[PDB]
Amino acid sequence: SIPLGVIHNSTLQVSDVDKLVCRDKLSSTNQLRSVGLNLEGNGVATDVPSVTKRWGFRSGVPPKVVNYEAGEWAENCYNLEIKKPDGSECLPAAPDGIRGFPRCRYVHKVSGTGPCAGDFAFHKEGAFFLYDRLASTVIYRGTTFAEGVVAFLILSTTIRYQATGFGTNETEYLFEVDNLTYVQLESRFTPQFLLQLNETIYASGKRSNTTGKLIWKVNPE
Amino acid sequence: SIPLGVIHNSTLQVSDVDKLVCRDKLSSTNQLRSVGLNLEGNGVATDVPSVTKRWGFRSGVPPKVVNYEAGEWAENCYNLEIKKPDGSECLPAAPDGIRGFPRCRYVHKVSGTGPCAGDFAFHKEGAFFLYDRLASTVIYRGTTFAEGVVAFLILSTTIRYQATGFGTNETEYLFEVDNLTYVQLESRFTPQFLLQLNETIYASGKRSNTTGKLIWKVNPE
Amino acid sequence: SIPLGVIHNSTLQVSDVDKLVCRDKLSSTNQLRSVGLNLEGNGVATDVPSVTKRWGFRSGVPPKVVNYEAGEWAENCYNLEIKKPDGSECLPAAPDGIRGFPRCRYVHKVSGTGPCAGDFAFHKEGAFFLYDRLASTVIYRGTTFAEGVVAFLILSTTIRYQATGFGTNETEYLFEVDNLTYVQLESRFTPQFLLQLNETIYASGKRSNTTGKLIWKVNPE
Amino acid sequence: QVQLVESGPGLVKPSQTLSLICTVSGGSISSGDFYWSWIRQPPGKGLEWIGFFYYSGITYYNPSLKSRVSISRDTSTNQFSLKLRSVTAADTAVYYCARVRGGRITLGQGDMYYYSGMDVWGQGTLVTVSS
Amino acid sequence: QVQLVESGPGLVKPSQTLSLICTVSGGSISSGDFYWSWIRQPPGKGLEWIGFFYYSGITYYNPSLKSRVSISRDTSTNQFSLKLRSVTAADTAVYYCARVRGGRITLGQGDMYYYSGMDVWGQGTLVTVSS
Amino acid sequence: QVQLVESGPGLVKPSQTLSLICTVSGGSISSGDFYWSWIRQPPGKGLEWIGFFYYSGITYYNPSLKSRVSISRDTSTNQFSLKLRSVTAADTAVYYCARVRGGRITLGQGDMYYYSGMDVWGQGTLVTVSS
Amino acid sequence: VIVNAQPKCNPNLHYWTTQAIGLAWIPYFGPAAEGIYTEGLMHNQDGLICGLRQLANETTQALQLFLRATTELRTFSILNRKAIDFLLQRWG
Amino acid sequence: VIVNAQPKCNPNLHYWTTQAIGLAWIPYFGPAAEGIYTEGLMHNQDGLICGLRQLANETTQALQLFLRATTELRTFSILNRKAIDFLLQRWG
Amino acid sequence: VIVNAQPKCNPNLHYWTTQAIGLAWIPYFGPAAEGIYTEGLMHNQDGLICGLRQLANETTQALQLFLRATTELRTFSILNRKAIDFLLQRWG
Amino acid sequence: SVLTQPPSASGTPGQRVSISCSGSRSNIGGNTVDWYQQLPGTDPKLLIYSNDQRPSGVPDRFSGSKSGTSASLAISGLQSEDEADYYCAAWDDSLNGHWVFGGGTKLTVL
Amino acid sequence: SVLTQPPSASGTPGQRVSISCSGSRSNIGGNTVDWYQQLPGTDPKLLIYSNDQRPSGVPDRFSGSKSGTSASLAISGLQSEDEADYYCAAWDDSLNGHWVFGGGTKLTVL
Amino acid sequence: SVLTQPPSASGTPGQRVSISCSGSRSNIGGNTVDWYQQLPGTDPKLLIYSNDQRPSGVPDRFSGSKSGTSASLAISGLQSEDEADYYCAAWDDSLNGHWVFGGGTKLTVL
Ligand SMILES: *[C@@H]1O[C@H](CO)[C@@H](O[C@@H]2O[C@H](CO)[C@@H](O[C@@H]3O[C@H](CO[C@H]4O[C@H](CO)[C@@H](O)[C@H](O)[C@@H]4O)[C@@H](O)[C@H](O[C@H]4O[C@H](CO)[C@@H](O)[C@H](O)[C@@H]4O)[C@@H]3O)[C@H](O)[C@H]2NC(C)=O)[C@H](O)[C@H]1NC(C)=O
Ligand SMILES: *[C@@H]1O[C@H](CO)[C@@H](O[C@@H]2O[C@H](CO)[C@@H](O[C@@H]3O[C@H](CO[C@H]4O[C@H](CO)[C@@H](O)[C@H](O)[C@@H]4O)[C@@H](O)[C@H](O[C@H]4O[C@H](CO)[C@@H](O)[C@H](O)[C@@H]4O)[C@@H]3O)[C@H](O)[C@H]2NC(C)=O)[C@H](O)[C@H]1NC(C)=O
Ligand SMILES: *[C@@H]1O[C@H](CO)[C@@H](O[C@@H]2O[C@H](CO)[C@@H](O[C@@H]3O[C@H](CO[C@H]4O[C@H](CO)[C@@H](O)[C@H](O)[C@@H]4O)[C@@H](O)[C@H](O[C@H]4O[C@H](CO)[C@@H](O)[C@H](O)[C@@H]4O)[C@@H]3O)[C@H](O)[C@H]2NC(C)=O)[C@H](O)[C@H]1NC(C)=O
Ligand SMILES: *[C@@H]1O[C@H](CO)[C@@H](O)[C@H](O)[C@H]1NC(C)=O
Ligand SMILES: *[C@@H]1O[C@H](CO)[C@@H](O)[C@H](O)[C@H]1NC(C)=O
Ligand SMILES: *[C@@H]1O[C@H](CO)[C@@H](O)[C@H](O)[C@H]1NC(C)=O
Ligand SMILES: *[C@@H]1O[C@H](CO)[C@@H](O)[C@H](O)[C@H]1NC(C)=O
Ligand SMILES: *[C@@H]1O[C@H](CO)[C@@H](O)[C@H](O)[C@H]1NC(C)=O
Ligand SMILES: *[C@@H]1O[C@H](CO)[C@@H](O)[C@H](O)[C@H]1NC(C)=O
Ligand SMILES: *[C@@H]1O[C@H](CO)[C@@H](O)[C@H](O)[C@H]1NC(C)=O
Ligand SMILES: *[C@@H]1O[C@H](CO)[C@@H](O)[C@H](O)[C@H]1NC(C)=O
Ligand SMILES: *[C@@H]1O[C@H](CO)[C@@H](O)[C@H](O)[C@H]1NC(C)=O
Repeated sequence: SIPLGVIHNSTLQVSDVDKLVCRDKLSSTNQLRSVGLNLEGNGVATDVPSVTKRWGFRSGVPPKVVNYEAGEWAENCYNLEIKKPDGSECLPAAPDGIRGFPRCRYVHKVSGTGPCAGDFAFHKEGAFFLYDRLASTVIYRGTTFAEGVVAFLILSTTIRYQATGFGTNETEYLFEVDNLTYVQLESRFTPQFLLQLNETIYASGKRSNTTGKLIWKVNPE
Repeated sequence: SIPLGVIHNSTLQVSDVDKLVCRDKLSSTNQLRSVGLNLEGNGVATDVPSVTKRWGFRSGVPPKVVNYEAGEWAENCYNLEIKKPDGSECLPAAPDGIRGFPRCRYVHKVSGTGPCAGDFAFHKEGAFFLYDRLASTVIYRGTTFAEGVVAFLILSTTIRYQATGFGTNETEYLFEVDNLTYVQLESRFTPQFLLQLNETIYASGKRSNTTGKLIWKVNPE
Repeated sequence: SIPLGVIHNSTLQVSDVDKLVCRDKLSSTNQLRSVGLNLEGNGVATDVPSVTKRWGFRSGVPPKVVNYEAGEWAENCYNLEIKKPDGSECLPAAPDGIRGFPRCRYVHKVSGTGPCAGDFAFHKEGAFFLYDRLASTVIYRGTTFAEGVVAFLILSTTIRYQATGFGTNETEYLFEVDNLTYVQLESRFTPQFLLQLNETIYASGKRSNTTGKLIWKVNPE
Repeated sequence: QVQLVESGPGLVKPSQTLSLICTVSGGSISSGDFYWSWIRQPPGKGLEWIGFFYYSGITYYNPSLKSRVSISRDTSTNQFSLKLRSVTAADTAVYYCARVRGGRITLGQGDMYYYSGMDVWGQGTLVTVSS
Repeated sequence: QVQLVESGPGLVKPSQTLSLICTVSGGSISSGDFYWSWIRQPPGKGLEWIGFFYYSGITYYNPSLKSRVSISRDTSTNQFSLKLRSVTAADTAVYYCARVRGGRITLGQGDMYYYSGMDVWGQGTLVTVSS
Repeated sequence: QVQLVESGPGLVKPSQTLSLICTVSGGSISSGDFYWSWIRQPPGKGLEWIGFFYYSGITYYNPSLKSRVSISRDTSTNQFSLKLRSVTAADTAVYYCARVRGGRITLGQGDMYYYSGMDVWGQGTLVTVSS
Repeated sequence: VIVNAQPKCNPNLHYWTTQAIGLAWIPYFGPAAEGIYTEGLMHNQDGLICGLRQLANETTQALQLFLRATTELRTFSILNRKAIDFLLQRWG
Repeated sequence: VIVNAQPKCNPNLHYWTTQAIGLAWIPYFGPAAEGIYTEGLMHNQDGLICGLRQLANETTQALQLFLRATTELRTFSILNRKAIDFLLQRWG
Repeated sequence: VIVNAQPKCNPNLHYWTTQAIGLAWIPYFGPAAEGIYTEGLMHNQDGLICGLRQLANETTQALQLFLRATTELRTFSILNRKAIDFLLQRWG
Repeated sequence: SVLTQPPSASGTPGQRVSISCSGSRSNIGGNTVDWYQQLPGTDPKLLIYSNDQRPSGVPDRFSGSKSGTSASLAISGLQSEDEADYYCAAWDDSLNGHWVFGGGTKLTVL
Repeated sequence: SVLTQPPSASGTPGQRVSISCSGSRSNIGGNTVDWYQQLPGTDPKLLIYSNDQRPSGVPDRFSGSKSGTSASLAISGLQSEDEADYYCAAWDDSLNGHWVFGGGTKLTVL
Repeated sequence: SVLTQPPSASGTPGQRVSISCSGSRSNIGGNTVDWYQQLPGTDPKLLIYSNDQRPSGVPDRFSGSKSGTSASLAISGLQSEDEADYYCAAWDDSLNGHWVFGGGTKLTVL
């Protein structure tokens, strides 16, 4: 029941299964491909709170994976280490055969807690979590993955964030500059804008002068 | 060397491999099936002592599995938790990819002990243990499975029992009514008949009046 | 891109992929084979120090396996239990699906230590480690394997050795006769010659007469 | 809790009927959900069961005594007794009254049985059979 | 370490301007990277903030007092003061001078703010407003 | 257990042959499966081996002494001795008799060797070479 | 043809199988695995049900030997192999 | 044909893929896995890139249901199945 | 053709392989895995044995690179892929 | 005295000891087997019931089993207070509910 | 006294107790919330800052949280020395940097 | 004195110390290396044999190794009783069975 596209002399055509197309030639399996695409390629928002809201927990639904031959580079790729409020892990560490997504400019790594009632976090729109070369229906712990889809055809830094309320609607995130230095995370800040905030604070030297961490408001101006 | 059957205009025919049958058409792989069948469908007895006697232990023989697309509902499906006489487990817990058989009216769950000299319990007639959708050459611990066979073609309650001598010829089983209430298990009692014994005892209230469990004989009449 | 050979009326021919050979007939998949070959079949030396030097450690390179239908018997097959200098294991125990190579006259089992900087020992010439029926890019601990290659076509004792410097260029090995009896291992000694040394010492009874082990020089004569 | 206390003549003559009575108190063996029995232990011997009686009127007897033993009770006195006709020298024994655990007895529709067995002993009365 | 010590008349008359001064020592609230403030606690009440002043000249005031309160300092004496015009009976309170943690204040290019908050209190001076 | 005890003149004259004898008891170095040796330690120096003898007649000598040293034994007395011809001032040393661990020696068909080495020392006899 | 020459045979079948659009197609909102099965009943029309039983009885022996000889612990390739042989025998 | 009828589409692609002779071909001497990828850029000539996005959007639904119905945790068989059906439809 | 152009070659082969009816076909009664192998010997008739050695020597390089580029840890698909390509090249 | 029991059993204090019992399918292989402990000079007490259950007051050293038409009592470290006449018993079905005791075993503590 | 606080709180020594705080998005849902402990007769001390950080000198029994426009102080086993007026506070953005305290909660140790 | 040894070695009590040895393939790289400990005023005792085996009576602090034509003695926490002249030795094959000792190392306990 899975659709396939083909490359014609004109454009990308639907590979039909009811009509046998006698102009479609396949001399070898080396003409077959599986390509990974990111959701950001269709305009989907990448800011952390706008991303985690699209993920959530379920149980009784076992995970499945498929592979890739090739795919898109991610501008924004994610890596989670989320614990339950009691300190236990939300997600199991990724299993053998899983390695992180191969190419990305910015990785958004989030350390934090929140309710995790299921076995796994599943994508709410049905998108796949993309690992090195495998797509998965679930998020695995500690592994870098892109958010996306797969098509079948016939022919770098990391930003750390802290989090609370990971599994809730009312949540909060911080951008990390230093161990005791945080700023409130806001959706108007792109990875570059956030790094500019890191340059400003780090360079001025006006960092926490107490034993605990302090959080900066960043003025909306 | 595996036989296959085909559906003809007449009946189920043998798919030959020496004669190329030019009237047998296969336009897609969606015409191919793997179907699970139960042994009870051929009149094989399902009463617990008449079932466990057909299973037994071996080592040096690794397990194998195959899958199903579809299959028969079981009237009688089994789930074992058998320990060795020293309290250790007879069988490993079922591995990833194994889930219990999907549909059954009565599950016969047995808690008990007996000799388990091998690595696994194998079927003595060569029948397969049927899990959710996988057939296996061995019984896995804690998982519900049906006893049966596979054909290839081209186109709910649980009763608990206690046991001793699980791996021996001279064995004994009990039907559980309550924690301290047991009756001797006898082959003339179908799941419904056994439940009628539970209704009689449970309702009369004449249950063990001591600290330990008592076992009822059930009069042969 | 993998070459295949075919059996012709003449000799073993190259199966071409650019020229469609219309004289090459394949009526069934039962004409396809995967055969394992040993490196000793091409004159590669089998004496332990001349073998271990061909193996070495790397990381960041995940292991892969393929199978066999058939293969060559090994005259010389190996089994390693090498620990790091600190007592930890160099290699993980072989995973499920791995069993030892099925047929061999002499197994060379080595117990010892040395540097093991990688995750796995890989073959330096790219040869595969051959297990029961699977070829692997890596050596697994405690499992007997042959050293060799695979071709695709269309149609017993154990000698124990001790070791030091396993992962170094400057290494030393001993042939074991008894718990306190060792002789220096030398490349001029074939398995039979080494066993003759065991017969001589064992029979004369002139074995270590102290609490520790003693090592015999074997005179070069 | 429930006492079962034997009483009888001590000395019984050969050929007469021996009659031993158990007095029960602290519960009611004669009318509650109990079996009770008589058991004897000849000196130097093991335990020989004589017979059972279930309060509603169900009895069982030792095959060697099926033609000789009768067990009955009076629910108005909570007493029960054992009668053995033609008592002989071989019957010298300590006779005991005994309780079968009560509330441990299932009697059903037909194809049902109990899960009962013995717990409480009386004290034992020695019966000597002699001239 | 840094002391902030309140001083004033104690008794202030209704309608005049109340003027309280804080003397600072052990550091320099008036010229280092600090905010400082005045807070008052009327007897039986909670803590009501009066106003903030950042050493470079940045101020904030309680809305109820925006038309009534002025905070200023002299970096040459390391003293600062609170002026409340038209003092009334409702203003009887213990007035405190207070320090906002220093070195905890980020002022940036525009779209930046601080991470500051309060730690050190002065002793408190009771101001009675009466005839 | 086995004693190896040195005896000799103490004072030996330059140019004569030095002859030291070891008396053995508690076992038999001279006839059992042993090597034995002579070793010397000049005052202030390390250990210099002189020569070996295997009871059956196998000898080895220090290259500097191959032309000067002879080791032999009498299995009838369980004694052995060291002879060094042309003794000189440079030969002043404590001379020791010593045992090579016995039962540690494999002599085979040709291409075989032993696994032996030293354990038991005698006491040492100082030999002074002088006029 | 395939004949179930044994003392007993159940003349019917009660089926389960894993053989619309909406959020149900998203694992997050869809049902747990016990709920992804469909079912139905069939009669032994033309002896097809009993013949199937014998097919499975013949298959068991071939299959146990087949599995014994392989390295694959989890083999789902049998139907694909049959499809390949089907075409090779005519177009090899 | 395949049409990406949604508000946004990236008109380009920056690719990575796993698609000479020497010691580099020996795992012992060759590179770690992060280094076995090749890359390049492509433009949305003839609307091909956006059409691919829609194909992946249609595929997602069919695929999630497909995977839901199977037993194979790691399924790499889809392209092989397509090759088999391709020939069977013409030469069945 | 395939030529083993190297200093040594063993001109023979001693084979093992996993290539009757009874209880032996039931895992419960049948032999342990070390006993499921058959064997035999063959001579280098027509140079076939040495040619096979070279084939394996050429294969090793192609295979190591192939495996490097995939995601499948346990790949038993090579012969099936070849069967598919065999037919596609003539009937694509 | 239908169920065969050894006439005696023995062991030292702390020794693991056991007493066998043997009948037929009408009794042991029929119903469950209970055991009683008769200390010298007194009546027997229920020691074991339903093959392996302990009556309140019976210590953990007492255990037992049933298999086929055989049964057994065991003491996991014999005490001096265990010198006793031990008996096995069950309902005898062939006699329509006859109560059967075994011969009785004299256990001696050494 | 903008941020709502209960007028009081209580518990026995060793009891886990807490004090709530409630405002709006201009304050609690804006900035972080600090807490102060005012022992009777003296000035308040910073007790908690940045929602859950302890000032040096503040014991481990003191903790807290922030969610939405609500906040909370908690004591993991109340001590008699904790009888105090507790206050929550944050910067109020709608008033352009107004410092806001809550009403103050009187915690009584029983 | 063919095998090179340092003239001395030292450390404090409890210090881990070692003594090196260096020869050729005819001796160290030939045969195994034994070590002896000569306490002041007496004969040397076998301390280590077959590279790392201890003679009965030798404590666990003594260990050693052999690699190539080099060898080493080590003491895993030096004792005052270990002040001694240490020697390495092996059979020298080039001289047809010549016994070779090293120079001797004076180990000083500080
Ligand atoms: C395949 O391609 C289609 C078509 O392009 C994509 O369709 C999107 O599907 C999602 C999920 O169903 C839709 O999301 C919904 O948005 C509603 C609000 O819409 C407005 O606001 C959003 C921004 O917040 C704008 O993007 C949008 O244009 C509107 O202005 C929400 O109210 C919905 O919430 C409810 O459903 C979700 C389901 O996950 C629940 O979690 C919520 O609790 C709640 O019940 C929902 O978020 C989206 O609007 C659709 N876009 C378009 C253009 O049609 C598929 O997502 C794509 N699939 C894959 C895998 O790539
Ligand atoms: C495929 O289809 C065939 C044909 O229908 C089935 O054949 C059965 O195979 C089993 C196993 O070999 C046979 O079982 C044997 O029964 C003997 C007694 O036979 C009588 O009593 C039984 C009931 O107990 C009746 O069902 C039967 O009709 C007779 O009246 C036993 O003595 C045998 O015991 C010996 O072999 C077993 C082997 O497992 C050992 O474990 C024992 O220790 C002992 O050595 C055995 O139990 C059965 O009789 C055959 N039936 C028929 C009709 O021929 C296949 O079983 C079926 N396979 C699968 C996987 O479905
Ligand atoms: C497929 O078939 C080919 C052709 O038969 C085989 O080719 C061999 O490949 C190995 C590895 O590259 C070569 O080994 C090299 O030998 C050099 C010395 O050569 C002389 O001495 C050896 C014995 O030591 C003799 O066998 C040889 O004939 C010469 O007389 C060494 O100096 C090389 O060392 C360097 O490279 C290795 C690479 O692993 C590093 O580890 C070292 O540190 C160092 O940098 C190396 O050992 C061998 O000479 C080639 N033989 C022939 C006949 O050409 C393939 O091995 C074979 N592949 C498989 C998988 O079967
Ligand atoms: C969603 O928000 C409401 C408040 O509007 C809250 O009561 C509810 O618990 C929240 N749900 C989750 C999962 O956070
Ligand atoms: C902030 O800038 C410094 C510049 O030296 C850099 O080292 C640090 O990693 C940057 N921090 C973050 C979170 O990017
Ligand atoms: C089978 O029964 C006999 C008694 O007839 C018994 O000796 C044997 O041990 C039993 N075997 C098993 C496995 O129980
Ligand atoms: C016995 O009947 C009761 C009726 O309430 C039921 O709850 C119980 O589960 C039944 N027991 C068994 C073993 O079926
Ligand atoms: C190789 O030998 C040299 C000496 O020639 C040595 O320094 C080096 O450490 C050795 N390398 C390894 C891995 O043993
Ligand atoms: C040495 O020979 C004996 C002969 O009895 C044999 O038992 C032993 O296994 C042999 N040792 C080795 C290492 O082969
Ligand atoms: C169980 O024993 C109690 C006394 O403890 C008694 O009241 C109750 O009736 C007994 N149960 C039965 C079924 O006789
Ligand atoms: C932090 O405190 C120290 C005194 O301990 C002071 O010297 C330093 O200037 C303060 N940092 C800032 C940024 O004011
Ligand atoms: C080993 O030592 C013992 C004395 O403890 C001796 O009797 C035996 O002969 C020695 N072995 C050899 C081979 O000399």
